[PDB]
Amino acid sequence: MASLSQASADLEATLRHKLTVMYSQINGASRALDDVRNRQQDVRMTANRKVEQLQQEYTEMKALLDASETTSTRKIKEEEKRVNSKFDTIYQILLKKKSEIQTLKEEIEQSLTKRDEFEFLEKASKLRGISTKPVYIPEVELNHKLIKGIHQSTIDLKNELKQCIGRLQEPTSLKAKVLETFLAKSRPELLEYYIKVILDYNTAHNKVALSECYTVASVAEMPQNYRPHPQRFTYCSQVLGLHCYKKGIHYWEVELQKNNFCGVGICYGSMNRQGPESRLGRNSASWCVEWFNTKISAWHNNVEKTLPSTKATRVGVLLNCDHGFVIFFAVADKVHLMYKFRVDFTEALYPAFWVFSAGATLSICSP
Amino acid sequence: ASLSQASADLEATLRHKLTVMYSQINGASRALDDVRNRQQDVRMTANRKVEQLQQEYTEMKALLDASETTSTRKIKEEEKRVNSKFDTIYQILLKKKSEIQTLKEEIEQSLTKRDEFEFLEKASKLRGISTKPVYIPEVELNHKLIKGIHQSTIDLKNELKQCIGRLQEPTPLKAKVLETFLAKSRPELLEYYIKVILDYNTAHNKVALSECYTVASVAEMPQNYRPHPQRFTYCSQVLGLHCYKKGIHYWEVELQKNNFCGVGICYGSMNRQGPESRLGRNSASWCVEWFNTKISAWHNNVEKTLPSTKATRVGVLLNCDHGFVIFFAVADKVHLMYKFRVDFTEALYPAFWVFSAGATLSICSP
Repeated sequence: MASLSQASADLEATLRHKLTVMYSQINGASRALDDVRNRQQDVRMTANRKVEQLQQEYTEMKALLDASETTSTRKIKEEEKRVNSKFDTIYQILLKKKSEIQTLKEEIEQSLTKRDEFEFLEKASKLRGISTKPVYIPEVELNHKLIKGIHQSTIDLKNELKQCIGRLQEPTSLKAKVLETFLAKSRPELLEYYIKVILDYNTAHNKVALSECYTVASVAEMPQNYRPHPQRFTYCSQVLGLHCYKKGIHYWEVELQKNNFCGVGICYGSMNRQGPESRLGRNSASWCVEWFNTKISAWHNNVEKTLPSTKATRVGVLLNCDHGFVIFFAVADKVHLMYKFRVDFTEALYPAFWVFSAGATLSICSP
Repeated sequence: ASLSQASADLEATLRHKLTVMYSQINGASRALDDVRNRQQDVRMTANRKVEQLQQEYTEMKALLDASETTSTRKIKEEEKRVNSKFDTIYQILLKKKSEIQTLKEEIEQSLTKRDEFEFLEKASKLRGISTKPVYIPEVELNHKLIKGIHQSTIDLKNELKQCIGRLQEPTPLKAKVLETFLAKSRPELLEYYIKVILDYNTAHNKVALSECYTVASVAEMPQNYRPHPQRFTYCSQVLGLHCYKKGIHYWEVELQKNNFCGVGICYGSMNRQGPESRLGRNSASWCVEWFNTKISAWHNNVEKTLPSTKATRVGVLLNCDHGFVIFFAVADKVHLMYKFRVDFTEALYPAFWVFSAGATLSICSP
């Protein structure tokens, strides 16, 4: 209700005020980007420290077996040396008795040579009395019971160890023509335009649980208590994708377990996140398909198209920003058709997801 | 009363013994081989039972290499789980950055043309835009799981320690030289040492032999060795393996429970049977003897009742070159028990007697 230079100034002044805050927002993000990569290294070392902590503990056990291994071996070589040393003795005992009898042999063999003599009789009359006797070796048996007992205890230790290792591990003219082409395509042709959808933790409602590198959304039993945020849903149990699309062709698949109270779709970034109006299908900025008591319905702007119920529980969604259509498919083996929308879109679209029945779960597919 | 017939009656029965002695000697030669073969027989049985354990321990070593990698995989999975979520959240933050970077440039572009009237119009829509700062959610590493693996691995170490214990616990001028030798010290006497070996042929049925045949002791039951001419039948005696007729010799004997036992020397000719075989009671045996802890030197049924002594190691010295045998008492120093001055007729074997159920004679090898 005024002038030029003052309006130019009233703009310019409050305009750069936001620019100066955006610097500190962006540098506030840049710090958080660094904190994450630092925190990855922080964990990477904590892994190695707990691994090296086990590499010690296993080497302690490995050395304990090297003790017992030598300790049982010593025992066997002692029993070996005991017996083999007795043979080294008995060999010497026999050896003496041999050369003893070898002498009396030669004493007789020498005396026989001179049978010229009369005193052949005299020199051998004393030799009549000598009478040698044969050698003998006593009972030298190796202790089998002791050596079989060690082996048996060592066999027992192997199957005692096996027991305890288990106890560790066990516990329009062009536009319409292109639509028809895409409507008739097969699963491999649709998968050429794939993009890995990522869930956004900013967007997820308090009772929506996110997991598996933020690719699995499900119903929470308790409120998860995320931070308050403008982009977070306050009324309805909803969550959005990370990336939005205004140019090109896109496709993604979603697996829906316990298909009872859940829904998949697309949404403009402008859609309000708060109040009952934020609910998907009930405004001008959201197109989706939805299950309610296992009855399939396509929704947009408070309008219900009650569809035929289907077997499949993998929903493939295709989007064409170049021409202007979004298509919903049912996938079990083949590609069945659920519904389509013919729209020239105003702005970029984020993928959109809803889940309500305590059990339902939406998962991004990457085949 | 004839020559050639006596020469023949000798010659005939003489070579009969010679021909038997061949078969005796070849009968020994076989036994010499049997022993050395039986040593090898045991030596392989040792290695086979050792190699049998070397397998069994390596089986256990590999079992730990499995669990070691199996628990490590589990930790690296929990690492990758968390680090992959950061790789996501980095991309989530990255989008929110460039999102706000755009609206910055949209505003920075619009400021340049403040010449225009439509500076107001083109930035009136830009008034409403309001960016908000980033946030990182709770990404905490599962400590309970990693401490639990470590605790079970600590438990396995002390479970193993338990069972390694269960392996090992259940298996539990003549006159002038005499005087010189009489005055010698223990190191000088030990220069003429010879390791005495007991002879199993000689030992009486109630005399037990052990420790590579160097320890004689009283048997409780009759040991029932083979019958042999050289074995004692009456008295509890045993002799040495080697006999000595030339040179100087020495040996030490430890006598536990010195009550009814005795040490000495003996000629090979001594008869082993009957009461006469007893050591000290004939012309072929010299010895020292304990009877009710009273020391006596004996030879040919003659007693010299000596002074009782403290020591229980008897050192015996023999001099075949000159002709004397000496008995010493040894505890720390070398005390003298008795001597014999004899020009010996033939070679001497060391000789030993034990009778009190408990007494034990052991050869010392310092």
